[PDB]
Amino acid sequence: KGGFDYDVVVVGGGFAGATAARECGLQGYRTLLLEARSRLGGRTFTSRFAGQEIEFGGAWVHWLQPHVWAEMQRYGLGVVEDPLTNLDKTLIMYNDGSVESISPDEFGKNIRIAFEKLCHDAWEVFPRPHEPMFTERARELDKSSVLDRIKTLGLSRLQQAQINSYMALYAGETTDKFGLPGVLKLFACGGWNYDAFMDTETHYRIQGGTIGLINAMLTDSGAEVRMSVPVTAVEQVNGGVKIKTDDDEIITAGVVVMTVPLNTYKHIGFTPALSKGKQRFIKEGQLSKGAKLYVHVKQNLGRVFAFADEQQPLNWVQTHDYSDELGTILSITIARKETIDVNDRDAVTREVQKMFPGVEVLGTAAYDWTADPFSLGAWAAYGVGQLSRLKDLQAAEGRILFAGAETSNGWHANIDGAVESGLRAGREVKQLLS
Ligand SMILES: Cc1cc2nc3c(=O)[nH]c(=O)nc-3n(C[C@H](O)[C@H](O)[C@H](O)COP(=O)(O)OP(=O)(O)OC[C@H]3O[C@@H](n4cnc5c(N)ncnc54)[C@H](O)[C@@H]3O)c2cc1C
Repeated sequence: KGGFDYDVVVVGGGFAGATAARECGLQGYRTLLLEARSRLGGRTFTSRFAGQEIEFGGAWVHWLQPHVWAEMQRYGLGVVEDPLTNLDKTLIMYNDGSVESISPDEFGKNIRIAFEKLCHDAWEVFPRPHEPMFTERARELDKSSVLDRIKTLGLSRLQQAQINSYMALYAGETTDKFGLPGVLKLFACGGWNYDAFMDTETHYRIQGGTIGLINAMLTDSGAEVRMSVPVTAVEQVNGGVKIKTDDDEIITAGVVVMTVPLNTYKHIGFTPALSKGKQRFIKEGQLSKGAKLYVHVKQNLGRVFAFADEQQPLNWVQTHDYSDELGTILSITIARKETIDVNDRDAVTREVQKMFPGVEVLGTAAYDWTADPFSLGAWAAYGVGQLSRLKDLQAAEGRILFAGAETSNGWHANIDGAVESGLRAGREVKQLLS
């Protein structure tokens, strides 16, 4: 349109990027997508362990999540139900390492009590969860951490350990740092209702894996897709942009959509400088230091669930599969990488054995999202005061647009939020290229 190599370049092949490329490709724009890694998905990654398909990152979807569910209808993708109902064993590991077996009914009842107390005012604070700063109350609450509220709730020891564990997981961090409104807003997105919100958590996966939806969008898009091309700089010039790759290739474009994780912006030079509000976000970054671990054990433990509080590593434990022949594959999410050397098998083994004494570890598979230069962190987790400034992160900068789950209004800790932001970006591109 103005002599550039491309109409639009999308940086990042996660869901935010795939969605944006799809929106732009179908408009008939000459569209390029650049991905730093040699694989697609970003903070979703479909892989294999002990002869079965697994998800190392984002995995779970629901019909109460509007953007991803519509995409699933478009591409004809069904759901797979993970065995999260009628549990056999439910455990809590407290800060000091002691393990308590709770009866599954009681376990469920207690986390319910604690969660409903934590999110008691979600309807008044977030009557419009897709406009987070609609009410003044949402703004004033952003002066508080989740821990500040937790301390006022009068929870039992069990209740407090369960909820702190849950929030540690959501934060990818200790709960003193974790912003209170973010959590409320999410609960609000799931119809301000415990049962509804829980059904969205870790229940339904995408049939064919996350990679299937990514491929379906990129295949639909007609965009050129380049793998193993990290972007190192963006300069605004001649009514478009010059994009520099790590090999010192220069690609010109009318517009660029940045979809990279917030914590990775420091790897990219911008000319001119981004706005001060945006520089603040980039220097703070996003909290989460999460990692993902699968352990195969010989013993058949059936359907298990465990919380560990934030001072212990194995914070969220769930059964991926079980049988007498298989044994059990445990799906474990770790809130803070620092709490466990996830690539040291002797350490992982001892930790698993602390949780389940007398278990025999047949194999492990891990993904350390904090060591990966193209994530440098896990899922989006807002610190105190970040949510109320979110517009700084979203705002167009001349011909640079921004997307990614961090920048979404709704389900910011989810695939759905990435999709949302990609739809926004597609629209902002059209407006610029119109
Ligand atoms: C361990 C883990 C588990 C999760 N589980 C769930 C879940 O169960 N359900 C759920 O809904 N959500 C989950 N999430 C979050 C969910 O994955 C995100 O909300 C969403 O998928 C992120 O999409 P994105 O496109 O914004 O980011 P990303 O997926 O991170 O995409 C960013 C892309 O940019 C690329 N990139 C980075 N730097 C450059 C560069 N310089 N040049 C080019 N490309 C670059 C990256 O390689 C990556 O492909 C999870 C996240 C993690 C980390």
